[PDB]
Amino acid sequence: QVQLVQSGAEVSKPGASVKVSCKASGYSFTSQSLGWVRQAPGQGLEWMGIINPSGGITNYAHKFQGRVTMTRDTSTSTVYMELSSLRSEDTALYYCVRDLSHYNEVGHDRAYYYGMDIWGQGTTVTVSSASTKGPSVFPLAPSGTAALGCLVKDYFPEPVTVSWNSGALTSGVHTFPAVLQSSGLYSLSSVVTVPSSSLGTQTYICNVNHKPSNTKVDKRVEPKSCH
Amino acid sequence: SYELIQPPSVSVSPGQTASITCSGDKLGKKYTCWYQQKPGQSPVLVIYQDNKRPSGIPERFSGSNSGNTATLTISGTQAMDEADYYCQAWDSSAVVFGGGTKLTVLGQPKAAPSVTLFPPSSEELQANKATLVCLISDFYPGAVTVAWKADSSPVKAGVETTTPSKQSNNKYAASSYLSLTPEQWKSHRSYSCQVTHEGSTVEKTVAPT
Ligand SMILES: *[C@@H]1O[C@H](CO)[C@@H](O[C@@H]2O[C@H](CO)[C@@H](O[C@@H]3O[C@H](CO)[C@@H](O)[C@H](O)[C@@H]3O)[C@H](O)[C@H]2NC(C)=O)[C@H](O)[C@H]1NC(C)=O
Repeated sequence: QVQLVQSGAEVSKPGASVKVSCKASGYSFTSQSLGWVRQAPGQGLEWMGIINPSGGITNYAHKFQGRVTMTRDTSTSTVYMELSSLRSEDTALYYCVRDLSHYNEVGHDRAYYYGMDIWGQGTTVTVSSASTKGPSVFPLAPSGTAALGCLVKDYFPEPVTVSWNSGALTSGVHTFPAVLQSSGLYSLSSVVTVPSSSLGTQTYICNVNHKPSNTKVDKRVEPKSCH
Repeated sequence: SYELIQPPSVSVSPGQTASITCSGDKLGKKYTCWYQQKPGQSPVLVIYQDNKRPSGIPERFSGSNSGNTATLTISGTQAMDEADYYCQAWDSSAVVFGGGTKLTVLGQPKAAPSVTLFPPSSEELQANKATLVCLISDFYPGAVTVAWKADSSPVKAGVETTTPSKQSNNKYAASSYLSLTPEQWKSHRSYSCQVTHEGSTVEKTVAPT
């Protein structure tokens, strides 16, 4: 019945700090080292460091030296991870892990490499100072089938809904997931593939809706001048 | 700093044997781990100490570490085995992960991606901004790598790419954006978006003219 339960999701401003906790149970807290692995959205796993609850000695990855502090409270069977001087690329899912390895760097005489056998459910941390902001919409004009769309740019916070021709056009429509730019604002695109023969007769308007800001924008996507 | 090299994608059919490799300098000297991450949940340890299975892990999963490569092997692959797989080792007590490998159990034939490259709209250029939009659609398996080129030189800054998501037709789509100044747009003869899918590259090109 070994398990790790983590604290709730957090949104933080760049330059500040964030502290995530993790409670261990099902085994004697002082017997195994606990560490933190993070994962940027859509990226791989990135190890941050570990703490030995027996003695409190820590070992951090070089990339986070000077920015991270890991602590433990044996009475509550809880470890903490505090990351300071937050930047936009610190937006990630932060996993609490149990490392059965024995590291010299946290007081073990004989180094022994095992692995991370238990993972917590993860804590989502978002770094952005942005407030609620409606999006600006730009057209992705087209020149057999043609591709057209509209660019929903710099909004906050997710989500935004996109329909075409007040919902009349659904075939071939794809609305992509949003990407968090370093500015702290979200942006996505919505595409629809149409027959080229329709471009001179059929008007195409994408309808964006941003509920957090009560922003509704209709943008007409005209074909371009040239071929 | 030590690095582990994994192939970004590996595909098999139901019941076939999947093999995911992980390469590193003298990797056979070190201990390796393999983690399985299904969409939406935490990673799971499937192999530790090169070839040991934690209790409860199916015996289809096997591992081997020799020379400079570590290998995870899944015999008789099932649909539930679709996940990202990470190799992991240590470099002076520091934990190191491979880039990860997307494993796809093929449920349909492969499909080459369709690439459409949108120049910056005149409404954006008139607003003193410029964004290139590379839209990729109708490909399978859902794994692509996007590379931007200024004329013939690679661009690295200002590139943001989304993770491939499923369409309504069970095929995948992805997007990539290159933000630059309006002046960077006019100063080059052409910009290119290269989408490599299953070893072959499809590229589109736009120009400020
Ligand atoms: C056995 O040795 C350990 C050190 O290896 C001693 O633990 C240390 O105890 C001191 C005093 O309690 C800790 O400092 C204090 O922490 C408390 C936390 O509430 C704080 O209120 C105090 O102001 C002070 O900072 C110290 O952190 C702790 N060190 C470690 C590594 O845990 C322990 O006391 C020794 N046992 C005996 C019976 O002497």
